[PDB]
Amino acid sequence: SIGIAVILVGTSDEVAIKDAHEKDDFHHLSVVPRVELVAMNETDPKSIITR
Amino acid sequence: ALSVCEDLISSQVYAILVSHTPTPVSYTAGFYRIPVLGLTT
Amino acid sequence: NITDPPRGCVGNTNIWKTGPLFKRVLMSSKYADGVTGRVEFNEDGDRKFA
Ligand SMILES: *[C@@H]1O[C@H](CO)[C@@H](O)[C@H](O)[C@H]1NC(C)=O
Ligand SMILES: *[C@@H]1O[C@H](CO)[C@@H](O)[C@H](O)[C@H]1NC(C)=O
Repeated sequence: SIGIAVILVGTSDEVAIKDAHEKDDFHHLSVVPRVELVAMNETDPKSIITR
Repeated sequence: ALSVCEDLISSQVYAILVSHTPTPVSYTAGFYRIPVLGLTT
Repeated sequence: NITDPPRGCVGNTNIWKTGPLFKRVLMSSKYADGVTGRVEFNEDGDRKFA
């Protein structure tokens, strides 16, 4: 369950990233991915680091 | 950098002083383009 | 034609228009009497004739 944190900002289709996110499931992987979904507004480096 | 924003930048700061890579400080100042002079580096 | 840098980090993307000018002043800056004596700067603004 390897974690990966996906992050977007602004107008974007989250359910599409979810779509392709579930679309790919392959035993070719020797480990299962742990899919995560995240979004944010501001570009300020500090708060970016924070989240 | 966290304490630079919260503690420092929030104070409407013209300059900062640094000693000891301390480089992150400059990263912050630079995203703010704010001149800062330390000592020891 | 002077301004002030932003207070809060959040939501502020605009660099302070005068910062570079302030820098150049720091470049031209020559202090005759310091505690350590005279202080100088190079092309990169670094202590010279130390
Ligand atoms: C992002 O911005 C929208 C509107 O611009 C706002 O409703 C939302 O609360 C913001 N996100 C956070 C985490 O505050
Ligand atoms: C910004 O500063 C310049 C330099 O002194 C001066 O022309 C004026 O204060 C401002 N610029 C304009 C076009 O008004």
